[PDB]
Amino acid sequence: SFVEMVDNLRGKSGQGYYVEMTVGSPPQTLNILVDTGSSNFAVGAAPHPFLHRYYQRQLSSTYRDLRKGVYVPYTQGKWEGELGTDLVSIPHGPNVTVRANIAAITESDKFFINGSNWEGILGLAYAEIARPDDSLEPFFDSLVKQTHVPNLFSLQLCGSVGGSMIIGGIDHSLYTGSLWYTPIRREWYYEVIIVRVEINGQDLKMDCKEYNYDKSIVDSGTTNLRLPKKVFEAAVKSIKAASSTEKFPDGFWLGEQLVCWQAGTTPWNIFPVISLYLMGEVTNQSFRITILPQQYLRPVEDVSQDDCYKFAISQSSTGTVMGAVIMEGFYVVFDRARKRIGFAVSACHVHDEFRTAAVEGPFVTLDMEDCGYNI
Ligand SMILES: CC(=O)N[C@@H](Cc1cc(F)cc(F)c1)[C@H](O)CNC1(c2cccc(-n3cccn3)c2)CCCCC1
Repeated sequence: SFVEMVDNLRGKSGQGYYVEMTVGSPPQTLNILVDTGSSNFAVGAAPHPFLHRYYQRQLSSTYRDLRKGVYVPYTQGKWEGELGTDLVSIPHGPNVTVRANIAAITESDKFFINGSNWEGILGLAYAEIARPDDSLEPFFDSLVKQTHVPNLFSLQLCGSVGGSMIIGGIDHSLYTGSLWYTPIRREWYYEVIIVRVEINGQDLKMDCKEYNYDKSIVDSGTTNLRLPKKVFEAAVKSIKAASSTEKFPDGFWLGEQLVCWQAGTTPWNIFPVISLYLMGEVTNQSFRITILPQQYLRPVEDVSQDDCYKFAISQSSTGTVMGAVIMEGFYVVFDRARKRIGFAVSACHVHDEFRTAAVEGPFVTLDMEDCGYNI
């Protein structure tokens, strides 16, 4: 009964997506941020100027202490706190209650965001990357272990944003066309292999190794599409040239300055589509997902009569991160059971008059695992 789970997510633009959760007995209600880019369940357990409420272990009859501290750094923010267990539930999700590890956050730096609305984080990636070590069963593993909930989940994230997390199944009412699956290369991050990249139908013609150096992952926790140095540079060059008719600051191409045009006069057609071809389920076979400018140019609210945008492709140097920006076009299936991620066109796709984000296959592509990086 997946309908009870549709629209169970909210967020502000750029500040990630959250699902309502309860902890303890009596139930305590938090907003938890939904992260496929880490493996730890953490909640704020102490005052903070950005926290509107928090978790008070004392008042939970079912708290149990593990007497271990923990520390977790993210790309920018970080937090430390104390590890206990407790009972946990998702009001707008499957009907079960599980005993799960919880990091009680005691102090924190650049983690909570002002007017964030979320109070904790739900790392949905794999034990291998759990902190402090991989013996700390991540929330979702516990759920699968303790219940009958199938080892599968899906995220439909949409363009004051919202979306849905379908726990334990796929909801056909949320996509169109065909699901295409790409193998999970290794169960740590949701790691995948990008085999070909085209901007406006022109191949970047790099060794496909450069697409997955040092990895390529699907990460709801990151907003942007983030590309290795070399790939980022070629991409930018090609987008500078497809839209050289207009001119911008340079902070812009670095995600610093905004750029502006008058309401409705936003010149979409001058920005190229990006196609990322992912490894397929069948030998020599791939598929593509095509990104619209509407995704890689996030809006920002001014501050007044102009529509204004940040460039949402940034540099990386820990590999390619398909952030929310990539994920917004698509219904994304995390088929843990079959070590694959499926992509279909989202029901809440965002519609240019002349061009459209697509999941398309099949393609032929040779020596595809020459594309994976090795240390
Ligand atoms: C923006 C941000 O940083 N998002 C957090 C989620 C997030 C969202 C947010 F809004 C504020 C935050 F502080 C953190 C997300 O996991 C980051 N995910 C990566 C990451 C980066 C740094 C550490 C870890 N990691 C931690 C444990 C295991 N791996 C993971 C995954 C590897 C590739 C780079 C991004």
